[PDB]
Amino acid sequence: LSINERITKELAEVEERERIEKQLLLEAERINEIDTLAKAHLSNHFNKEVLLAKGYTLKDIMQAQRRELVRKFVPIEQIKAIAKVSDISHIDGEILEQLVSLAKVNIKLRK
Amino acid sequence: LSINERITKELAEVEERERIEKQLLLEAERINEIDTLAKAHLSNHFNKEVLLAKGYTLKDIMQAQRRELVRKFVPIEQIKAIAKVSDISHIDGEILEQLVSLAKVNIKLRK
Amino acid sequence: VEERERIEKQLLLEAERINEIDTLAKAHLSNHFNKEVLLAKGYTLKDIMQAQRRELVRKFVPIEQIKAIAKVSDISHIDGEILEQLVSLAKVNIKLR
Amino acid sequence: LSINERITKELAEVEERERIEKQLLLEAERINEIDTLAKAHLSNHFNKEVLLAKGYTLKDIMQAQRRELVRKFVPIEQIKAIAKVSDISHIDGEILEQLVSLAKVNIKLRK
Amino acid sequence: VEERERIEKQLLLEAERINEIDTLAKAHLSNHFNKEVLLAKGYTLKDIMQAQRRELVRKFVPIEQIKAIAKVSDISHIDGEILEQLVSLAKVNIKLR
Amino acid sequence: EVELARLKVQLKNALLNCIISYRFHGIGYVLVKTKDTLIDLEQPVNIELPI
Repeated sequence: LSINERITKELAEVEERERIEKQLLLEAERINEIDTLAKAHLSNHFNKEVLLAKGYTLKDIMQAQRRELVRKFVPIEQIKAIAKVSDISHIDGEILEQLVSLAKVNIKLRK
Repeated sequence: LSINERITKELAEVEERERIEKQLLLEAERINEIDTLAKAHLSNHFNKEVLLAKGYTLKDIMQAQRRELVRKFVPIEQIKAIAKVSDISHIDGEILEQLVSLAKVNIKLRK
Repeated sequence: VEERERIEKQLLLEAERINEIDTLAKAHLSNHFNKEVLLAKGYTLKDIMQAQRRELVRKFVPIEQIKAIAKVSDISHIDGEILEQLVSLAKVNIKLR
Repeated sequence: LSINERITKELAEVEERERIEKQLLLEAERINEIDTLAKAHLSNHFNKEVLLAKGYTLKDIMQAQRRELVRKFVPIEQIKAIAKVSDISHIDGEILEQLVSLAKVNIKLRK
Repeated sequence: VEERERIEKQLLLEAERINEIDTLAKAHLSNHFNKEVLLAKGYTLKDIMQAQRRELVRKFVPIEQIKAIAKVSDISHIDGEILEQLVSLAKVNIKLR
Repeated sequence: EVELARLKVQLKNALLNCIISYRFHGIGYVLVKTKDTLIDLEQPVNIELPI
């Protein structure tokens, strides 16, 4: 292990920690977006408090809020053509991110 | 015997390769569908003939057509939210397939 | 230790296959070929499983397929992935039955 | 002991992961109120996208947004009193948190 | 000296736990298992506490749940993290009772 | 510099009409639009970057 190896290992470690920090901040902003969308566009019964009392994981809460927002805003033809199926019960993931983006811009154009 | 059953496994693997040939054919069908989209919704300057004359690979032509279609139909707000970035210049792949699906949905709803 | 982890994975896979075979064989063939009574008669577990598979073939897979695909009428010595083919054909037969 | 001891140590690991998750939720709340203030009350030029393109750490982005919000809402006399100096360029921290709380109070009373 | 301070903190924690267990056990199980009579019979303090805990499990936690979490019907030798789980289960059962 | 140049362009556009009104009427008004609501125009501004 020479000086160049020491420097490259140190830089790689620093960059990895910086990327982890950025990922934590991104998760923070995602939690924000779920909270605000649930408060503004969805009923009080879908609040994180009552869902946690019913015993659902945080990720389950996020995806349930996302699916409800998509059904509320995004039309059924748009769902059937984005996700290739009508049912959203098994479309959590990147395609769910697409549907929620479509709803996010749907509410913008609705306003 | 053992030889009979191992050759059975061999030709079953050949059968899997046949299925790979079929999915290649399906990919080619997707390619011609993207070509139809490009002709229908994009300028004559982005034709495969002129792009090949300028010296671009076929995959490069398809991804350029897909990126142009996404920018044309998918609004920039969805583009940013989906790719997690505004620029599409380095988003070729499964995310690009999702974006061109969204573009197909956009033209369907536009009609 | 991941080598032993994968060994345990393979153990789980064969255990699941044995589970499926037993849950169908007890309800299809007889109680005389139960694991307990076979062990009392003195057969190893692999011998018990292969004997049950051969009985499954003799029950579902017809003799013409036995003497054509497996090339021998007697399933007494055909064991291997040819026996795998035979038990797959027996699974198809019980599915359509 | 033994087997159950190691499983309860894995349970302690679960406790650690839950503590990390709660810390992430706290990050969510803080950084997210900050981002809501930034979007609602500050110019488009101070967006996270353009600031990251200019090459600033996200912590730098948050502190810049907080400083701009404090200058926009909190009066200079209040800054000179609470922070003891007029310049906010070196007041990032708990004093900055107090200043942004005062700015939130200011916007609440402004509405 | 802060090491001894933290040792005293842990001492107070376990003393409070012992006091709570004894207070609930006196009103729930019996006075035959009182600390004084058990000490007279010749059991150490930790042995008294673990015996009271096992009796609390055997009272509130029914034997089915006992063998479910303890993984053995007899609580005679399950002591440890499993025993703590069982006594918290006893606390839960008396809370819902 | 790009945002500042756009701001300068809008400032020039406003200043032309400001000077024209100054010469024709005697006074000219240019509103400095910030990221605020229509009711917030009454409130004073301490430090802000105009839109």
